[PDB]
Amino acid sequence: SEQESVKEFLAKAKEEFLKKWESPSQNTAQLDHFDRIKTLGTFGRVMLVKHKETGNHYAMKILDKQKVVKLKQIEHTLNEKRILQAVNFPFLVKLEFSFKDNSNLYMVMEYVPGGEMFSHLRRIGRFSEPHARFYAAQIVLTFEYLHSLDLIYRDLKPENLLIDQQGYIQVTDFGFAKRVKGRTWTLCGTPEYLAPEIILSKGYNKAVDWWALGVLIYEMAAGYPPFFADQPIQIYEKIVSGKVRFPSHFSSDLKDLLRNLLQVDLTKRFGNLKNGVNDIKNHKWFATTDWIAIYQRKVEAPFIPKFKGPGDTSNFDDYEEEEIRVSINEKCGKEFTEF
Amino acid sequence: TTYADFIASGRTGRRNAIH
Ligand SMILES: COC(=O)c1cccc2cnccc12
Repeated sequence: SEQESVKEFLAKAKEEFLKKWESPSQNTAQLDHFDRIKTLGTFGRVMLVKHKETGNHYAMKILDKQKVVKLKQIEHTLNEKRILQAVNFPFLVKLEFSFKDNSNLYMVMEYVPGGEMFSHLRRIGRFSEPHARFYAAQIVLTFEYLHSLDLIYRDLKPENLLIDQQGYIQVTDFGFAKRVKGRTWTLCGTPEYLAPEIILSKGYNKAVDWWALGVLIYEMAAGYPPFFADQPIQIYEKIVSGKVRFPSHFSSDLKDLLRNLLQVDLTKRFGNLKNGVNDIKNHKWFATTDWIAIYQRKVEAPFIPKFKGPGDTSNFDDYEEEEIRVSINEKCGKEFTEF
Repeated sequence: TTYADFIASGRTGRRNAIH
């Protein structure tokens, strides 16, 4: 009868997620199903691979189990795979397969050929406000989805946002994502993007993702982040100071949104008030945003990356290639049993 | 300019996570 509400949409998303969260997929391919092509980025690396049976290209993240244990990232890695195999949203990268062998963990994701937002942003300098707003709207919807599932993302940055062939965003790298009701305490993220309450060891919640969205919007529109220095400790001093300076070319609407996202008092921060995400979606800076049309991916993108065919990596930097060595002895089997 | 100070800084490349 009545059309579906946002609440009903999100309830449907939660039921779909919980089924996969409670019964995760495991061991759905193996290494010799793929041909290794090239390293796309770098406890491991991500490689462009080609699936032998289908000819499909994928991005294969390879994690050295011994390095994960040594870096004390076991539980974070289990979080990453358990969450990524259970989520489903138009702006989240799709995990196609996962498996492990004696030496490594493998997560095989859809190949997003347009390159990192980071690369395009640094090259062009800064995005126009309409361009930044188009990307920001996708992140707003993605966090609405993730947070409704009790997921905190915790590593938003242009390096983790890949541009697809339609010009839309695919969020990658769930290495710090965590399903939590209430607060958590891990000092993790990327220095420029840390909310003050992470730095101050206070305990924190999903409001850190909305702070990070403020950092991302600022960096997209300015071409540099709101708090930068040569060493992280100086970045942290600026973050907790409560002071932000804005480029003169920032619109008044953009500055007002950013003062409310880069709000050091998490109890006054947009996204964390009684109206939740709707304080952000209804803000004047987003007045031209058709949220349904963004979700449906029917808005024309500010640009489409160059594409020379399948397997083309011209939108990615070159990295040193290193052989994938698999030991004859199983490493760290107990630790990664559920992977 | 703030832009010039950023471009001369040591953190204009890909930023590693911390933990
Ligand atoms: C450094 O990480 C990547 O480059 C990457 C990670 C996860 C999924 C992807 C999909 N298509 C291209 C690159 C990726």
